[PDB]
Amino acid sequence: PPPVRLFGVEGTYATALYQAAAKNSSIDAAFQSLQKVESTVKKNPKLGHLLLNPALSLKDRNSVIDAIVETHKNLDGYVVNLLKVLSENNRLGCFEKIASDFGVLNDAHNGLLKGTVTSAEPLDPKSFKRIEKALSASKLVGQGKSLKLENVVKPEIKGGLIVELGDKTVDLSISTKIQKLNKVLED
Amino acid sequence: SILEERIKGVSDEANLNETGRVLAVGDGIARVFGLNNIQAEELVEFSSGVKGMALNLEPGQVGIVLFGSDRLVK
Amino acid sequence: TPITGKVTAVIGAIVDVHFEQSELPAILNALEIKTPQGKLVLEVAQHLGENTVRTIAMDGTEGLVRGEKVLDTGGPISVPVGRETLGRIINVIGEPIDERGPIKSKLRKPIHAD
Repeated sequence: PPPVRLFGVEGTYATALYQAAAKNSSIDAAFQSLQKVESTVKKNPKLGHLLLNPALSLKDRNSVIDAIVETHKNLDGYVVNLLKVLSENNRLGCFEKIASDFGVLNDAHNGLLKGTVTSAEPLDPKSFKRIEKALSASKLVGQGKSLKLENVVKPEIKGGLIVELGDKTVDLSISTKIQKLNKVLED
Repeated sequence: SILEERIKGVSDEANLNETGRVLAVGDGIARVFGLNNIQAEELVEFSSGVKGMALNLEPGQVGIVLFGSDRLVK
Repeated sequence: TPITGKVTAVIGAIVDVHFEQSELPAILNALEIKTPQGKLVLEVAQHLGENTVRTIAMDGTEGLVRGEKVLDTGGPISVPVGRETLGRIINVIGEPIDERGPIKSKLRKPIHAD
């Protein structure tokens, strides 16, 4: 079964798409074409991203597909069948959802892992690099995998850092420590 | 380009406030897609002549309860 | 009008048709599937959207191969009424079922009426 499962509808579409292109052994091709069709959809904002509104016909939906494969003739072919499927199931409206989902699945296959270093305010680039080095070095990143570490700004977390990746976290923050500290002196 | 033109060709051209196109109807309860300036509990005039108040504003489908017969709204 | 359609579903005795042509039979119109038995008269009861009516089906509903053509009569099932309608037993559809041969009639009137 394809590594990394995607629960629920729209990601069942992604799961299918990946495994279908995995047996064709043309996943990179799929990914590239998916980025391209998503991009030219996204870059056509009014009329063709804001006319993904759910109200179009069966026949009009088919013709939206025909315009999409008119827009560029470079598509994997599995993803040309996928366009048909989403139209046919008339769930075409969620288009980008499947795209994003295929992306999540894909870059897991590629090996890339994503992390997060939430903090109160943005932290140093020196800190970013030191943490990135450490985190990549650690056994947590198995290696043969990469870490796109993203600092995000969350004011709610007061100071510190929280490392997140692999649904495994180490939370050493002042807000979290303060919570536990306060609690212990209210006993 | 040609794609954008063909997309423009299939465009609804709905006002999406003050109008909407029926999307299922029967039993008495209809559902229109549109009508995005509808007041809650407003009276909405179906274009075959039925008038119906609208009692549920769902997250995409305004649910208009028909005050007439069903045999006039298609 | 010749609004052809196909039988999308046959769930119980409430068959649903999907009229491919954009014009859709109106609610309370009647449709005929020209069955091997004879005809089955069905009556449109909901529009389920995407040009799929859902029809209450009058006569027996066994044996409808999913995809068999339907054609739209164009109005509520119209019985035959008249002074010449007395002395008959008539089916739900309105055909003579007491084998007195065809019921001569002037006006056929829609079953539904306000």
